[PDB]
Amino acid sequence: GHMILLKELKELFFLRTTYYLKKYNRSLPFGDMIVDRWDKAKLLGFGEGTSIYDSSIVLGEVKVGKDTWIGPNTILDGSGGGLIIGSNCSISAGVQIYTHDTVRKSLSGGKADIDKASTRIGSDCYLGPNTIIVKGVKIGDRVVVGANSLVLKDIPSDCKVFGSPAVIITDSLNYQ
Amino acid sequence: GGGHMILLKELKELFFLRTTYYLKKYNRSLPFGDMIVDRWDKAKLLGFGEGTSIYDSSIVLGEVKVGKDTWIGPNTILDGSGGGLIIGSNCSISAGVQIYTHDTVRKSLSGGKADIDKASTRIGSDCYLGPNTIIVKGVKIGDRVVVGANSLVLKDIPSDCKVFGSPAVIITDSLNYQ
Amino acid sequence: GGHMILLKELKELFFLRTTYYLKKYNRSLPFGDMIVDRWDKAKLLGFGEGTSIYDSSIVLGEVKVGKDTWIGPNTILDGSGGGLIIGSNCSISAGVQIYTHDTVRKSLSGGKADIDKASTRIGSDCYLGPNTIIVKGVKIGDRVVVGANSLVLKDIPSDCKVFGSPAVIITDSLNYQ
Repeated sequence: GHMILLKELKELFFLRTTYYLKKYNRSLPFGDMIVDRWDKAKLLGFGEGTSIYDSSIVLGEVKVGKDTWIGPNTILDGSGGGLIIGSNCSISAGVQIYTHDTVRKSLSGGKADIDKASTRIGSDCYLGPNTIIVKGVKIGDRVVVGANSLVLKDIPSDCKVFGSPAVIITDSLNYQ
Repeated sequence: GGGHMILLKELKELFFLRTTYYLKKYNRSLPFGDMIVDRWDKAKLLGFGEGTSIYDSSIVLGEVKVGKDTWIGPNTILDGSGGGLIIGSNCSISAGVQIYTHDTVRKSLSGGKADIDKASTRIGSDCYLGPNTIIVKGVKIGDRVVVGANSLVLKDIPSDCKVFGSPAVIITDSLNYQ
Repeated sequence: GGHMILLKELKELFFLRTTYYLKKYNRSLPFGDMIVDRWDKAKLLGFGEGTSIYDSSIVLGEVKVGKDTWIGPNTILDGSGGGLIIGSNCSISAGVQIYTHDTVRKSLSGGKADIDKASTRIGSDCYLGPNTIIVKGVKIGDRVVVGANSLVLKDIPSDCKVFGSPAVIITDSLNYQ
């Protein structure tokens, strides 16, 4: 009856895929056709209108505002002092936001502690695909962070940044 | 009674048995979803061409056409929601590759007031997109193109080119690879 | 019918397991990672004691991992092209992809060329930051820092810190030890 569960799961996958294509014009991972993104967000205590894919990892204390879109394959790590994210943010596919790292733990052969620092992002921000935000970063409001960036330092409001490591390119007023 | 306890136990047993089978038959260990979902059958169900495969972990939005013998890797995004995405035959769409026809920059930056911006995207045949390549909306990639890993492609790429970088630049031709 | 009942039970189990992880483990994980235990998975794959690996990781072919190594989510450990060896006390961050093959020629030749392969090795006490990509044939010594978003195309000696796409030696890693 593990053969039975497997067959029932393959059937359900087929049926959910068919449903999703016909009704929502998309095909998702199996996990994402069980989990509703808005119900998941609500269960995690996020603000109304916020949505989060099944494939996201949310660690520790994470607060998120209203109407924020948390994409697939994301990491929201508030384990090292908490992570706060505002309203109307785009947290694109693959974005990873941290409040700790294990560099010293590893390099020390297992001896050093994990290093921790809180991180914060304002409202009306766009974090592009595969952006990495390290511990301790404060991102102000209305910020654009381009795809593939690595943010190592605070970003003031109304800035657009880009690069690994990210640098301020211009202001974001043209997008507003 | 105790229904979800029984379901959890059977899921754990199934995971152990599927992992065992995949190790023995296919010398790999995959996410649980990828040991339920068959990559070729999934491609079939999405109407992709013969020989095409796609992992469970992929997201396919809107109108996406894919040719024959194309490999769509894990953790990928094939977003055809903003006027369609077309991909040719014999392409490597590596793990982590994200291909877009829309973005939500202005929508966010305007505090939720601006529309989503959209533009169709197209990729030819015999192309390699390396791990974690990001292709933005409006981009047209010709045939026989190499995009190196970690690239961000902001503009059209002619056939027979090799590109690299964030943003990506043409560094040479791809003839060495053909 | 029977599939609608399975769906409802899966939704219930998702809610229950999420509550469990939030309240006991202070986290919310993908559904797949709330079925598979990371240490038991690592044990099933033959990895050293103390090692863990997320459900979302793909492990291909022959792969050896030492003790107390953390293999993150959304990772690729590809030992299909002559094997991959990883030491002990390593952090293999989220998104890291480690290869021993590629399919560039196969695609660019229209499906005619063979897959190219080369073994890869990483020492002990190493850190690979988020989204690092390691290509085939690479050897990384002990006590190396690879910064986030790096692409590693060549061997890295012990006690180095590297960064970039492609990655270059920036300094030594002694300060982290």
